[PDB]
Amino acid sequence: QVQLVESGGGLVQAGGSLRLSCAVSGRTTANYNMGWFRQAPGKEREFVAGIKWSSGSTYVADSAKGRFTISRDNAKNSVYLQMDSLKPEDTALYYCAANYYGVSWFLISPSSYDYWGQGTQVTV
Amino acid sequence: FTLPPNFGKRPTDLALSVILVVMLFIIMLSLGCTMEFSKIKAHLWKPKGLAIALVAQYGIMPLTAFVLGKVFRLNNIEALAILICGCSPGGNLSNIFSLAMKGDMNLSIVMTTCSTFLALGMMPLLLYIYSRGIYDGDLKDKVPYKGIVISLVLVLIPCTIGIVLKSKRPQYMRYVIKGGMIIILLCSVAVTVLSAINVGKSIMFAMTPHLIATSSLMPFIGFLLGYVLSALFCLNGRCRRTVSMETGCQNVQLCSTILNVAFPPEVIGPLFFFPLLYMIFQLGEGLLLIAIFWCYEKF
Repeated sequence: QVQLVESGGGLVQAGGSLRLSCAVSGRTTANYNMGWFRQAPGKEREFVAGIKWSSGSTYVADSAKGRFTISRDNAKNSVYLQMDSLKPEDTALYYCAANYYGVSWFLISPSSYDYWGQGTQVTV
Repeated sequence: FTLPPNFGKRPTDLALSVILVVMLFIIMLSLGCTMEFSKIKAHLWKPKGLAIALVAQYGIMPLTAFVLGKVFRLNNIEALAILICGCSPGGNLSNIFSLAMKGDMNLSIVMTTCSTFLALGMMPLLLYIYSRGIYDGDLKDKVPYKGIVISLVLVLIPCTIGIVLKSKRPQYMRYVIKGGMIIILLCSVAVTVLSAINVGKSIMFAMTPHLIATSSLMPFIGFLLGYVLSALFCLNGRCRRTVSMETGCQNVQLCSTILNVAFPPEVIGPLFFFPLLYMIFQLGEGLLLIAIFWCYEKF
């Protein structure tokens, strides 16, 4: 029953460490993962990065190695994806999503996640 | 490491699903191989002793999964999977163990059959009640009630096949025993090799020592609790031991099939590998306890 909301407006060419912040409001329980996603025009949502809110273990998809990250803001109920300065390529609508499922591995599948914020649209 | 399973490849998934469904068919037909309506009427006179074993195995199995999950503070989804593991008929293998050592098979088979055709009754309610207890009941909106019932009825179809076959020519079970052995051996080896090759990295995610400890203890704990309860209710030694070991071993096939069909494969992932380790461990421990009993009666 957790409400999500996003905050990003970086629309610039390579050289911008774009501030992305996804304020989370709800039952911030244990053992729920939370991830970030993509919508380039005409291709479906796909995984990029995530982290367990409880333990703090993070994962990075192939395109984002050395290029993205994620930071927990657990006291203030926020998540912090600082994507490093990226080439003009990655222009896409991004989302937030989280599942209460708790597991050692990183859940990656599009359809699995439930809670969706009003993901920000940003170009590069 | 710490990588998600290299998923997306459907044909292997479909092979898994088809072998699991066909083993479900054949095992529930093997249930249908046993004639019980004659014993149904006779045992309806004093079923209270039988009903005690039934309610005991229905109650202990969920609460045991619950308490082992709590004591190892296991993460939510695999604790839920263990809950699914505890709740299953698991009768054919138990029947095999008892026939190997001793006992009147007539009871063991009828408890197995009634456990099956009452599982669809108690299964959903026990899931509903004990889901709330994980932390607050986070899975409440992910339990596939109707889908679980669908899985159950597809399982029950071979039961109908067997029971109507009793009405018709019972001669067909003369060849039934052979085929059954060959198909169970082939399906066992096939699931082992296929569930090994299909995902390799995730097996390490599925081999956590907590899983091993639970899959070992909880069936054994079921044996112990069946033993002590049947001792409590003044039942004879043979019935006590039969109901104990009937409780101790469950239906890996039903649990695995529910896990794959009811929940997304990435959700279950290598946790689907847990019931196989379960089943092989009850095989080993049941044989060991048979040997231990034959040692005990000696001396």
